[PDB]
Amino acid sequence: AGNATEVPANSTVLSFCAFAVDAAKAYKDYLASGGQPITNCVKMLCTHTGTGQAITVTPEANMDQESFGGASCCLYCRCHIDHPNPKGFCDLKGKYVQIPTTCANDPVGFTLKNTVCTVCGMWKGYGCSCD
Amino acid sequence: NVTGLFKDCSKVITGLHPTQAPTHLSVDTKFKTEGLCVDIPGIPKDMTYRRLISMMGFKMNYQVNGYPNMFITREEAIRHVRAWIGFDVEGCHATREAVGTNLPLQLGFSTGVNLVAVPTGYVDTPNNTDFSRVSAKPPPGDQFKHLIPLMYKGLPWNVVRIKIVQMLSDTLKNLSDRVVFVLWAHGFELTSMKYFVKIGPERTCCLCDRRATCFSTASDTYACWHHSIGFDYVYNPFMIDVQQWGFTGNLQSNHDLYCQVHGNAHVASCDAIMTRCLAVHECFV
Ligand SMILES: Cn1cccc1C(N)=O
Ligand SMILES: [Mg+2]
Ligand SMILES: [Zn+2]
Ligand SMILES: [Zn+2]
Ligand SMILES: [Zn+2]
Ligand SMILES: [Zn+2]
Repeated sequence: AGNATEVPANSTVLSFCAFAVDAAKAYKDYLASGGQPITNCVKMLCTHTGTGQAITVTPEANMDQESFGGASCCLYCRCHIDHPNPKGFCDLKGKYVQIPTTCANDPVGFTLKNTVCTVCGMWKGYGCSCD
Repeated sequence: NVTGLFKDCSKVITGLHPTQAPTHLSVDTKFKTEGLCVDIPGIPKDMTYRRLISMMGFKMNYQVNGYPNMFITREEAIRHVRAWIGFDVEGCHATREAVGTNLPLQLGFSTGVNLVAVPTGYVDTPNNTDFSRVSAKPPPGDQFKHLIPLMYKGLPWNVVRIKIVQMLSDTLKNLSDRVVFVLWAHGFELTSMKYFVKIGPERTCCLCDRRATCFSTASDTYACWHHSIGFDYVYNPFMIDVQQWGFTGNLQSNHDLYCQVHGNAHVASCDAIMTRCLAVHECFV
């Protein structure tokens, strides 16, 4: 009974990060030891004529980004573990995340390591216009 | 190809909205096209769902610098025979709001200890994963009719994991700087470990120079078996699966070939005693 959510390629990384005390460090260390990035993300078919904003209610990818379903780019959602903020709630689940095409091979790692500019809504170092 | 790890056990026919699905596989069929997903304005997200996610199917074969491996070789387990603790879990089945996964019910150790837990699952919601009590039924049959009373005599997992840490600490502080869980068909025991085990790089005790075997979520600190009072997690445990040593029959038939003093009382601790007993006879004779 039930419906599978995962593929065998993600078993090792997800099992490792599901048991870790510090899952974010565990995933960064997993990648540094040659591990493969988490796959089976929710990639969107979109026009690529979007605003380019980082976290949106609808896909907003521009010509230099891929849009993904937010929960699928969140290590804590992928591993079904606690979220690190005090309220234990997610900021990606329920939204779409725009990832630069250059970093689209690892959406989970990109969101773990990067920050959204609170002023212009673009990723810092990847489209954030202000200094 | 798919895995049973993180299998969605809800009875809901439809999949998830692209923003809420953890994976492409779990997105609802309506949004799927050309190997990708589409956003459909007018088909809203679900803000009330509770989806039981299965913890059956973990694979601890990671190779990461500085992180010790949980599963050890027979030769390394032999060297650490003082750290051996037989471990077995009798489970119950998810029911009513979910179907397709097993939850820990009675946890047995070769120390003779049996700990009864409240049936608890990892339930996905629109905001996070909720570690909460779930509806469960004891497995169908009469070899498990003793599990029926246990469905109402369980303890919350926050109490259960403190008790495991205390039992292991009192048993091992003068025997080893480690624990080696000795298992037979490790699958469900590894699933149950998700409930009380944390892993990471090797650390030292907060109060001494011995290696850390315990972790406390409340304080974000580590301790050896001597200073673990109040600790809730087993940190960096080791383990081995005796079934994988080429045995043909079941646990009791292989244990009974070498030992006649551990009769099968059909309880979690009995299986754990037999597992460790079998491992000793096979490894040292
Ligand atoms: C395929 N799938 C995975 C999780 C839920 C579903 C579904 N009901 O379609
Ligand atoms: Mg068993
Ligand atoms: Zn999340
Ligand atoms: Zn900015
Ligand atoms: Zn100590
Ligand atoms: Zn015996």
